Amino acid sequence: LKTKEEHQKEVQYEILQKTIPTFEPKESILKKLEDIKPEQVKKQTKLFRIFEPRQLPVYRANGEKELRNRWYWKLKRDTLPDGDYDVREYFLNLYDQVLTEMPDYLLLKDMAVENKNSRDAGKVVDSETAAICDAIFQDEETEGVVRRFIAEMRQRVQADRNVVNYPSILHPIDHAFNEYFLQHQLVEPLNNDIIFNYIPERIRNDVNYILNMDRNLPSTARYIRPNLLQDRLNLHDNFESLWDTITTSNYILARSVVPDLKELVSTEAQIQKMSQDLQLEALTIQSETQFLTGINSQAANDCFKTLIAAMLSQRTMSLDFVTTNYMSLISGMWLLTVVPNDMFIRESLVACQLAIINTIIYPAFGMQRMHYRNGDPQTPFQIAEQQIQNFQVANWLHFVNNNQFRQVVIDGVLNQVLNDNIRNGHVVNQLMEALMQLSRQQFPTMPVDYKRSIQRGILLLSNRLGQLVDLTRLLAYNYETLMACITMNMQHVQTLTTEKLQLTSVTSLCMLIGNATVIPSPQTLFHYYNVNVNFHSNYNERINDAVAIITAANRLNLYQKKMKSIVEDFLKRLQIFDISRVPDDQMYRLRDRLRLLPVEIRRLDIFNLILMNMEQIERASDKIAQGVIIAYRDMQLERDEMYGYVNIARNLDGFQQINLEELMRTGDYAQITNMLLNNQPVALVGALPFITDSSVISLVAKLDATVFAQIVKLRKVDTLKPILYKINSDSNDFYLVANYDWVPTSTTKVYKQIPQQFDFRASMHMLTSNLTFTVYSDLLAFVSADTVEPINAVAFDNMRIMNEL
Amino acid sequence: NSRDAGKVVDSETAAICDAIFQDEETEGVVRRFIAEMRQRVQADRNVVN
Amino acid sequence: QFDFRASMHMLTSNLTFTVYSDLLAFVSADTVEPINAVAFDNMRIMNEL
Repeated sequence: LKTKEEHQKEVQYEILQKTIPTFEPKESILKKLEDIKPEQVKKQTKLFRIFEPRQLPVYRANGEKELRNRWYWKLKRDTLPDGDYDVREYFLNLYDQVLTEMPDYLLLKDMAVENKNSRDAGKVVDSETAAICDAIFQDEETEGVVRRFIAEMRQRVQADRNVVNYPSILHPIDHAFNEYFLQHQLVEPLNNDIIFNYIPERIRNDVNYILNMDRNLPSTARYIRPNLLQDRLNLHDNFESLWDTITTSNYILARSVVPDLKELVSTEAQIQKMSQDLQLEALTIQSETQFLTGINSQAANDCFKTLIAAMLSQRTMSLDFVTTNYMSLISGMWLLTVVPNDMFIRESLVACQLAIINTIIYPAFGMQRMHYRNGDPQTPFQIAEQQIQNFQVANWLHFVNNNQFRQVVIDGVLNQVLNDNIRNGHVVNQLMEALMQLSRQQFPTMPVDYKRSIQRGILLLSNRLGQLVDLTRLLAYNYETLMACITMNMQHVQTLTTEKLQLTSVTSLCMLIGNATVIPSPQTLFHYYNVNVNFHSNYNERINDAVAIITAANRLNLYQKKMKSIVEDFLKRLQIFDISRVPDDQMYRLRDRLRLLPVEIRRLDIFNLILMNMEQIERASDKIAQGVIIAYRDMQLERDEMYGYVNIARNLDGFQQINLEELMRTGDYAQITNMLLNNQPVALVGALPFITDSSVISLVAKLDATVFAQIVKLRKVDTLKPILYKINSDSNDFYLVANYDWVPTSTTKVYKQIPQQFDFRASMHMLTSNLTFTVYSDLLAFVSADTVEPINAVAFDNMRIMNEL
Repeated sequence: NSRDAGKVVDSETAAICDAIFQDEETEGVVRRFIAEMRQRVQADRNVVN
Repeated sequence: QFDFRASMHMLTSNLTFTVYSDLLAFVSADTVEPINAVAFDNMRIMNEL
């Protein structure tokens, strides 16, 4: 029947597991935490430039080409898209690019090309900075006050005060961009008082671990501080499936750190003695050879690691036992008096507390069997704490009812700490007195054969007093000295899946321990710290990057952008989750809580520096124009200095504006067809391309007004391309404008701008940075740590742990 | 064809949304109504519309 | 007739369930040692010699 009950059991446990985002090989997560690199230091090799100077031909008032050319600020890489939604999506891809290009520290001495025109030794700050300077000197059009200056300009390096300034030639948009990487550094000075503070206070004030600093740090040593603040997304109150991963992933790491026991009692001498005191053959017992199956040397090290690592990461822990086997139930009395009661799941704490009372305690004192109802607020150790009439047993039942974790805030973080009576090991001196008097009780109805074997199974634990006080002084010290290096917050809720603890193998710990104390090694204790800081600083550097995109997509008015794709990329870079098992209920709570957080200070001043200049980069591009204006009347072409005769628009004043972005979303073409079927003046607003046709006969034939009929025939607006007349001297058929008596006119014109000229006095400035840094990555490679000899290891009081020697 | 990338509830519902949008005789009031057709997800109480 | 703006409806339901077909696969029961098996009166059954 067991193949039918188990394949029905294992098909319901699979439905729950497909909503938990942990990995199905459990021990695979340990590689995924120990490989998280802290950060990347980024030194910029070259300056950040958007604009560049160029030469463009300049024409006269009438169409004659002039010899002297002028320097304009036309930008490089003018690959701007088409349409106002595709333009505002391009600037998000610029802001997402600058955040990875942004340096933490920017030195300036290693980026300096010499100025080949200076009288003395002159140096400029980039290769492009020297490239503009030699183009201005040899060109004769510049004033002599500019030509004498670029030879007389000179840097000032000071190696004593560790500063240096260098000249530059930059656009004002790049000047505001390069200053922000240069004024707001990330590096902070480092000395021996910071490494002595980066170590935790509970290990620095410990007696066993001696900590000395044996390396000299220079005066110019900098470091980057880890961002360790608590979780602004409270992932433990309503995310009942996303917290089970973080609790599992912090439990597998803490099993690889806690040391394994050494020098145990020999397992062939204990079982051969334990089988003599119980006398299992003479009883009426079905499981004769099954009482002593779990006593092992490989299963005592498991319940020492399971009991600590499910206590450092607040992981629930069920019980697995057989209520027939009373020896695995007496060793369940020690588990409850030490491990706090809120750790176990309630249905497995009640099922263990009921089996202890209804088999061992209440048959001893001669009371009735405890009728217990499962829908009760009182655990069975709280009901029999009053109905029992002893004092040794009614005082042990009062401690096990009232041991939990007492929350306290040490050095910034909250951590669940045990009470003072368990860390002292003194409680087992009370459990010995509650278990010795229960061994003298006559079991007034039990058969004499079964009573005499449950009185000698008790005296196998009451006679082990000196080496069981010496256990819980060590079990509460390994947890206490590993809790010091916990950077994340130690919150406590009930998880969904539980790590099963077997009470058969807790029996293998209480009577196989010896007088050999083990403490965590200082190289182990400094590695469990550096994994926890590298994961907690990575958890706060993805929240700040997922908020700064979700917010910046909402300021730019980007509809049809799936915000769920950003949360899946936030959960992916947190290297312990997978995405294919997260429920869709908790992906819309994670988007609800990520919008309410404020954006980080250094990721906001970059976005405010783009949104202020988003219209200056869009208008300065070629191959794009910000709308066409139809007039349906004659208007003369104004003359320009870089296009000759041109139809440009300086403002959309007086004319009714129709947004071509909104006209594409809705599809309502009832107005713009009615404006075009009649002859009514209108102004289309958008980001359109254009064709630049210099033909004079293309103006007499009036080819400008014929391109708008495609809007009426077919409902698409993407195929709009107005013409832009550029009548120069180089355009043939120019003799009509010169010789004949007529002014050039066009029905429509186009909205466009003229690029900013090159002024020398506003394009140069001096950039001031430092001379030499040294950025160190890890800090606990300077502290050289050694432990004391393990025999002389002392607890929080100076009496030593494991004092049976 | 919506203002933002929404989700209608059936494949037959989206088939008679595209059949009226791509006609040449559908008036602009109905063609403006299909663009304003998206879903609303609430995560406090787990309901969608 | 078919009018588009008056024939739509805003259908609603939950986001996520997780249904379970067998409930007694979650609990796991065992029995107290059969010498100490207790009848409706609190003395045991089969106690005599």
